[PDB]
Amino acid sequence: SNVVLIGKKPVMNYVLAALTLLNQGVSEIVIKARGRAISKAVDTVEIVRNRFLPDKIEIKEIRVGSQVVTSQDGRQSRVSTIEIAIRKK
Amino acid sequence: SNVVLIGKKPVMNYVLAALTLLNQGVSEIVIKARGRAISKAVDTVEIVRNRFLPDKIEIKEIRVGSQVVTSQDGRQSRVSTIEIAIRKK
Amino acid sequence: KLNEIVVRKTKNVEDHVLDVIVLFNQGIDEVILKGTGREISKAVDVYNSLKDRLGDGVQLVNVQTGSEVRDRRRISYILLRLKRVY
Amino acid sequence: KLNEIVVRKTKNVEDHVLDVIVLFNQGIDEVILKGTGREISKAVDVYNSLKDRLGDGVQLVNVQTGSEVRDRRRISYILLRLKRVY
Repeated sequence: SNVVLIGKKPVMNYVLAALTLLNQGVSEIVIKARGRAISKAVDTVEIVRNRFLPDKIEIKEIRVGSQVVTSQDGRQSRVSTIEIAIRKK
Repeated sequence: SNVVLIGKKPVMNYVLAALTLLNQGVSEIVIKARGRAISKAVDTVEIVRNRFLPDKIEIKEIRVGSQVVTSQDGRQSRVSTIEIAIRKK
Repeated sequence: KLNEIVVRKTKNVEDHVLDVIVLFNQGIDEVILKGTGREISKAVDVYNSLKDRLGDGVQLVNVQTGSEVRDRRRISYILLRLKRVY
Repeated sequence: KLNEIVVRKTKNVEDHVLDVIVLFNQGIDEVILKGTGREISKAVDVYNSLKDRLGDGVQLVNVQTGSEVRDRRRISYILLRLKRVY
């Protein structure tokens, strides 16, 4: 897998996960998040491209979306989504 | 990590990946897909819940989404997404 | 049905979107999109395009996946029930 | 010239959405939503809520993420460029 899914942990955990994939020879990874985690997804990418790999990574694409979540009871909520694909240069 | 991301492989590869997580004791897994892979995502859940684990699976949530993809070069497209969270009943 | 729309491989997404808009223009309030097999993704695309167009003017009332059987072969399906919203 | 709305902690998502509708109704036909730090998700939520209210009346024409440095701290941002259509 080339995906880093952002959860509840500190941002640096995800930065490390990203750096680890890249260091293993994966040249493109995708940082994915939903809801409040979107801020941390953007932040993960920014830490990677400013502090750790400045001038060695670029953003290939940003996917901004929304989902309708339907549970077993039939009730719904809406949740924002982001996915950021980054690649070595 | 509890996620099975659907790609271009035969549907059974994803069925087996899902079965593996479930057999390892993972409570809930999420089958995810984008674009044309959405059909195989649904199909994967259907095969798990009918062929391999009849009477044993419930669908907890279906998330139906859509995202605007903006590329580094300015191209944009719109892509559908699905996520199907399943659990042992 | 007059109200179930079976999504078809040989029609593109916008073809189906326009089929639904014409029904809404005639006073139809609710439709169910059904896709089977490889048309599952298309059924979702059609819902999403109708939602991109109408926004809060349309709502996904319910979504269900399942399996049916034809000639002893199990086939997957998705159902998306759509409503207006005034 | 080009109008930027900073998405702030001190107003909820719905009130920011409605602020953008006001701008649109006064002939602004493009806005850039900006969020920084934890308000990045809030900015995306505003965009999505607007998209639900307006449907094909609004389009996300560009998105950019980046960093600023304020008081020697690097802080992430997102910019969402929305264009009113019709």
